[PDB]
Amino acid sequence: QVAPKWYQSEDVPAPKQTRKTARPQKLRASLVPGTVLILLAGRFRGKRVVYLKNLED
Amino acid sequence: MAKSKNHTAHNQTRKAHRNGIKKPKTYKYPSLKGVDAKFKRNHRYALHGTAKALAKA
Amino acid sequence: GKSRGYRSGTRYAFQRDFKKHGAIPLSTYLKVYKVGDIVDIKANGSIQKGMPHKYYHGKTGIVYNVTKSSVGVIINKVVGNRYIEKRVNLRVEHVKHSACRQEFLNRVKSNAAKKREAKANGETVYLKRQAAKPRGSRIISTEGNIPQTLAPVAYETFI
Amino acid sequence: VLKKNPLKNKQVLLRLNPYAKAYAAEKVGSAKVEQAKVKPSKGQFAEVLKN
Amino acid sequence: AQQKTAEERAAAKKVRKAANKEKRKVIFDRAAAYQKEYTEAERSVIKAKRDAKASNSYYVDAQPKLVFVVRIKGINKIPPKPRKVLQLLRLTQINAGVFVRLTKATSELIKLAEPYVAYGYPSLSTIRQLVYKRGFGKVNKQRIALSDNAIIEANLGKFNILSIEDLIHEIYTVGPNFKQVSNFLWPFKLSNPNGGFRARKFQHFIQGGDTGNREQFINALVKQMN
Amino acid sequence: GRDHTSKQHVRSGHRTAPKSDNVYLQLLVKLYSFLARRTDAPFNKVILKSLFLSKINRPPVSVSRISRALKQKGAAEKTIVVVGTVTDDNRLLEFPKATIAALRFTAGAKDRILKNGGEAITLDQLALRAPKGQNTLIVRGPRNSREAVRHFGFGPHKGKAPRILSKGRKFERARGRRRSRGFKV
Amino acid sequence: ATSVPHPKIVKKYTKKFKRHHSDRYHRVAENWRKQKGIDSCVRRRFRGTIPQPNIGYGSNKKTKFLNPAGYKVYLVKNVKDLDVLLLHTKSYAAEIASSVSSRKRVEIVAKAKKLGVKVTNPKGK
Amino acid sequence: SRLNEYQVIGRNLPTESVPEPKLFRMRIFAPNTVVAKSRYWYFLQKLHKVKKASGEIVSVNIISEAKPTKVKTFGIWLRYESRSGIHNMYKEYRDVTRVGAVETMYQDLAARHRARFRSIHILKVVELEKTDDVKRQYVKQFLTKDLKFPLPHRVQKSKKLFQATAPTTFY
RNA sequence: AGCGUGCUACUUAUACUUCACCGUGAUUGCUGUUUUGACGCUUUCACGAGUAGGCAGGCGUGGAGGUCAGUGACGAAGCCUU
RNA sequence: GCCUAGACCGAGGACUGCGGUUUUUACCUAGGAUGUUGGCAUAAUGAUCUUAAGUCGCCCGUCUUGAAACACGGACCAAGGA
Ligand SMILES: [Mg+2]
Ligand SMILES: [Mg+2]
Ligand SMILES: [Mg+2]
Ligand SMILES: [Mg+2]
Ligand SMILES: [Mg+2]
Ligand SMILES: [Mg+2]
Ligand SMILES: [Mg+2]
Ligand SMILES: [Mg+2]
Ligand SMILES: [Mg+2]
Ligand SMILES: [Mg+2]
Ligand SMILES: [Mg+2]
Ligand SMILES: [Mg+2]
Ligand SMILES: [Mg+2]
Ligand SMILES: [Mg+2]
Ligand SMILES: [Mg+2]
Ligand SMILES: [Mg+2]
Ligand SMILES: [Mg+2]
Ligand SMILES: [Mg+2]
Ligand SMILES: [Mg+2]
Ligand SMILES: [Mg+2]
Ligand SMILES: [Mg+2]
Ligand SMILES: [Mg+2]
Ligand SMILES: [Mg+2]
Ligand SMILES: [Mg+2]
Ligand SMILES: [Mg+2]
Ligand SMILES: [Mg+2]
Ligand SMILES: [Mg+2]
Repeated sequence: QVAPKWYQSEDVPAPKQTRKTARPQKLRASLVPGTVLILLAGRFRGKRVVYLKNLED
Repeated sequence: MAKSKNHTAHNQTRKAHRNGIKKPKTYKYPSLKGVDAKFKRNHRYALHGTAKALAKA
Repeated sequence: GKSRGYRSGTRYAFQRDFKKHGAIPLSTYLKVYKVGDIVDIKANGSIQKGMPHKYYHGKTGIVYNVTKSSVGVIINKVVGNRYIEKRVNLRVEHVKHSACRQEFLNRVKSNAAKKREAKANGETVYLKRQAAKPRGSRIISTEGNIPQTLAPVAYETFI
Repeated sequence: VLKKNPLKNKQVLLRLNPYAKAYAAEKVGSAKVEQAKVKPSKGQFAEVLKN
Repeated sequence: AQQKTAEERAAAKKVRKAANKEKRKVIFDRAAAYQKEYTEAERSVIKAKRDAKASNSYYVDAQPKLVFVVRIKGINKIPPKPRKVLQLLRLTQINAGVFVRLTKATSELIKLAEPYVAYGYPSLSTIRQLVYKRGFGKVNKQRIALSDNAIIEANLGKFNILSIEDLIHEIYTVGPNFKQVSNFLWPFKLSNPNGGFRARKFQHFIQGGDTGNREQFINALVKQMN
Repeated sequence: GRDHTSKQHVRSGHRTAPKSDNVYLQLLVKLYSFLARRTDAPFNKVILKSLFLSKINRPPVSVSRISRALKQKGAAEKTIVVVGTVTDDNRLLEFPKATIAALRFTAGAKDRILKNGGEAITLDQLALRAPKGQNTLIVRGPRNSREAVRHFGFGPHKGKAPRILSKGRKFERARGRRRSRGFKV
Repeated sequence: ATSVPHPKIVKKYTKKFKRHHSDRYHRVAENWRKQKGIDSCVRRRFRGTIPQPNIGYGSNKKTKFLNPAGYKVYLVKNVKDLDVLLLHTKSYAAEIASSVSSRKRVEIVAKAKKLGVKVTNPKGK
Repeated sequence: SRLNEYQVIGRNLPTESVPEPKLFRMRIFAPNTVVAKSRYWYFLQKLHKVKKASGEIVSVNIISEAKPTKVKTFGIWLRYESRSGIHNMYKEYRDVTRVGAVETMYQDLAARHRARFRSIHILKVVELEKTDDVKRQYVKQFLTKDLKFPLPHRVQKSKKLFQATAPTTFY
C-alpha cells in the first residue's frame, strides 16, 4: 500500500467569490390579487381559492 | 499451379510519399568532379596565386 | 520477348520535324554555353553522337562542364522516394538556352530601375507580382447597343 | 475558463466593441433615409418587360 | 501582506484603466468610422445602379473580392490533389470554414476543392457573427478565444489591428493585411445546419445539391450552421 | 474525424534529461535549469542541453584543442568551457595559463593546466564566476573521429570502412576491390 | 461526507470487464484478457459485443482511489502502522490486515479510535 | 421547381479590337439567380463563341407578372430529349402567371414523357390573347360560355382516427 | 403505400457544435516563499481506428541481498463464498 | 430592436484581469451556481447479484484476398507445456 505523504494537505480552500446576486421574481401577468386560482397539488388540490397577496418568499 | 501477379506499381507512390519525395540539397560550391581536367589543372594554379596575392595584401 | 534497348520507344520523339530534315543551321554551333547556364535538352535525330537518352528528352538543366563540342548538364531525376543528380554529356546540337532566364533577369532589371527612379522621385513602389484580381465596377452604355434577346433554337436535322 | 458569446452577453459585447453603445443609442439599426420619390425605370429599362 | 498588495494592485489598476481609456476611445472612433464607410459604400452602389438605370445604361457590380469556404465533405476517399488543396486551405475536417481573398491563384485552388466545399460571398453581418461567436486566434500554434482586444493587439498590433472590429473590417473590406488577419484566425468550426442540407449534398448547388458556389446563399447556410 | 497533415502524438526527439542517474550530474542539471529558466543568457540554455548528451555526443577535448581555441584572436583570457572530459596531449610543446571549466579532468590534463598557472574548475564554480557565461568559449571534441563512424554509410563507391574482424591480404581484397578480379566497387 | 470535501465520485464503468467466453467455458477465467484472434468479433468491436477496458474509462484524478465515504484506504498490520495517518485522519482510513490476530486487531481498533483514524473493517474478529 | 422569370443580360469581355461588344438578353426560368446565370451561359455557349471565362454578366433582374390575377392561356414551345432522340413540341396551359405555367409544364413533361429539367429547352412562352389561338382541347374546354361543373364524391379529411358516424360524399 | 416531378416538415451515426472526465503530444510559470516531493507542482492548446510489427509504463510467480527490531498456534499458507 | 415557452449543464475554488455603472478606492449580469423552502437520516439514494421485458449479439483459435462456414483443432477439468 501507498503511505500518505507530508505534502498531501487536508486544509479546505475557501470558495471563490460568487457573482450570483439575486434579482426579484417576475410573476405572470395573470396573477393579480383577487384572481380565482385552482390549486393543482397539495392537500387542497382542485380547490378554487382567492388570491390575495404576493409575499416576499 | 504457381501463376501469380506479375507486376504492379500499385501503392508505390504512397510509399514514395510517406517520406519523400525529397529534393536534393543545394550548396554554394558544387563538386568539380567530372569537370575538364585541363581546366581543373589550371584552376588549381589560379586559386593558389589568388590566395598568395590576398595573403600578401 | 520484351525489348528495353537504349532507344526503344523513340520513334516519334527522335524524328525530325516535318520539312525540317537535313543539315543543322549554324546558329546552333555559334551559340555560347557557360557553366551555370540553363539549357533545354531536345535530341536531334540526325546527330547520333552525344545524343541524350530518351529520359532527358524534354528536360531542362544546368551546364556544369564545357568541352570541345559538348556541355555537361545536371538533371535531377526521381528514383523512388528521392531525387538523384544525373550528369549527362550532350553535344550542342541537342541543347538550347532556356528562355525562363531572360524573363526573370528582365524583371530583376526592371525592378532595379523602378526602385531607383522611385527613390529619385521620393516615393515608394511595390515590386511583388500580383495574380489577376476580380474586375471592378463599370457602366455599360447601350447607345447603339440595345440588348438583343436570344432564345434556344428548335431541333433540326441538316443531313 | 468559459467562453461567453458577445452576441448574448451585453457586458462582453461592450468589452470587445465599445461602439455598440453608440450604435444602440443612435439607432443606427433603424435609421431612416431621406431621399426623393423617384422611379428611374420608366423608359428604356422597360426593356425588361419585353425585347 | 495580501491587503498591502491589494492597495498596490488597486493603484496600478487605476493607472492602467486611465491609460486604456484613450485606446478604447481610439477603437471606438475606428468602429464608428468603419460603420460610416460601410453605409456610404452601400448607398453609393445603390445610387450608381439607379443612375445607370436612368441614363439608359447598365451598372455592372464589382466582382466579389472575398469568399467564405466551408468543407461539407468528410475525410475519407479524397484524391491526392484536392486533398492537398483542402489541407492548404486549412479545411481538414467537415464543417470547417475559412475566408479566402479571390485572385486567379486562389480561384484555381478553390476549383479543385469544389466537389467537397460550399462557398460564397459573405455579408458583413455574417462575418461579424462568425468572428464574435466562433472567433479564435492562432497564438503560438494554439487556438485561443478572441475574448479580449488585448489578445488581438498582441498578435496583430504591428499590422494596425487593435480590435475585433478592426479584424472584421480587415476581413470584410479585403485589406492590405488580409493574409495576416485571416491566417491569425483559426479555421471556424461550424456545427451542422439547423434545418439540414438539401436532400443530397454532394452535387453542385446549381443542380440541386450543396457543393460549389452559391454566392449569397452562403449567408443563409452560415446562419444555419453557426 | 480529422485529415491529419502530420503524425500525431510525436515526441520531440530530443533529450529533456540525462539518461545518467548520477546525483551530482542531476544537481548540475538543477543549477543550469534554474539559470536557463531565469537568466536570458543563451549560454545557460546551451550548457543545460549539453548536460543531457550521451557519452559519444561529448567526445573528449584534448588540451591541444583548448590551446588552439585560446590562440584565437582576443581569446587568450577567455574561460574555456568543456561539458565533458578534458584529456592530456603529450604532443604539446607548451600550454598557456588558462581557466578551464569541465565535467572531468584527467590527471595529466589537470596537472598540466595547474603546472602552467591556470585553473581547472567545475561547472558549478563556473556558474558563480560567470552566471551568464560572460567571457566564455565552449569547446567541443571531434564527433566524426570515432571508430564506429568509419563504417557508417558503407556501399559501392562510398569509400567507408568494411565491418571486418581481421585485416590482411586474404580478407575482402579480391573481387569487387580490384579490376584484376572482376570489378571494383 | 465526513472526509475532506470532494466532487461527486463518478465511476465511468461500474461492472466488471469479464473475459470473452468466460461464460461459455469453465477453463476460461473471468480475469480480463485481450482477444488477439484474427477474426474475433470482440477484438473487432462488433455491435453487441462486450465492452473492453481502455484508458477512456479512467477515473477523475480528484476522486480516484476514494471509497464511497471519501477516504483513501491504507493497509495496517500493527499499531505502529497507524502513525503515518496521524495528519491524514480526514482523507485516509485504515484497513486492518486479515492475518492480524484478534488480540492485535483489538489493540489497533482501540488506538485508531483514540487517534480519530477511521477503520474500514472495524468488526471482523 | 419553384421558379422565377429572370432577365439575364451578358456580353463578351471587351477587347482593344472590340471595346463595346453586343449585349445579349435571355429570359430564364430558374429557381434562383445562381441557376439563372448558369442557364444563361448554358444557352450562350449553344448559340455563340463565348464562355463564362471570356464573357461577362451585365444584369440579372426579376420579371414580375404584369397581371398576376388575370386568368390566361399560355402556349409553350419546347425542345426536349427523350431516351431515343430529340423532339419539338407545343403545349398549352391555363394559369394566371407565366412562371406558374412553366412550372406546370415541367411537372407535365415529367409526368407524361419522363423528361427531366435537364432534358428540356423552353423555346418560347406566349400568352394567347385570342380564343382562336387555343389549339388544344384540354384547355379549350374551359373557354366555353357559362361553364359550370360540380365536384362529385367529396372526401372529407378527418382529424381523428375513429369516426362515430357513417361517411358521406355529398357536395 | 406504384411510376415521373416539385415542396414543407420530420426521423436519426462512434460524424459535426458546446460542455465534463481519462490519456498522449506540445506548451506557461514555479528558489532572498524552496517550502522535508523539481523524475515534482502548475497554465494553455490540440489530438485518440488498427492486423503484422516496434517501443514504453505497469500487473502477477519461484528463488537471492537488504529493510520493515513486519504478520502468525489468541491461527501462517491454502481453499469455498451476491 | 422588443416580448415570450422549454431542455441539458454548473468545470473552477481567497484576491489579482478586461469591461460596465459610476450616486463611490464603491457596486455589477463583467476571468465557470447561488439563494430560499420542504422532506429524510430504522430511511428517500447508490452499487452489485438473480430474473423479466425492449433492442442488438453466428464459435473461438488458425492459415487465408476472403471463415459462422458444408475448411482444420477443440467432449470436460486439473497439473505440466514452447
Ligand atoms: Mg508475388
Ligand atoms: Mg517530335
Ligand atoms: Mg559510332
Ligand atoms: Mg428540428
Ligand atoms: Mg439527405
Ligand atoms: Mg476524434
Ligand atoms: Mg574465410
Ligand atoms: Mg582471373
Ligand atoms: Mg479478418
Ligand atoms: Mg412520388
Ligand atoms: Mg447524438
Ligand atoms: Mg490506437
Ligand atoms: Mg498486435
Ligand atoms: Mg525455479
Ligand atoms: Mg510476533
Ligand atoms: Mg488463515
Ligand atoms: Mg464547482
Ligand atoms: Mg439479431
Ligand atoms: Mg490453419
Ligand atoms: Mg494451411
Ligand atoms: Mg483459398
Ligand atoms: Mg474464424
Ligand atoms: Mg459454406
Ligand atoms: Mg476436410
Ligand atoms: Mg491443414
Ligand atoms: Mg474433432
Ligand atoms: Mg498450469
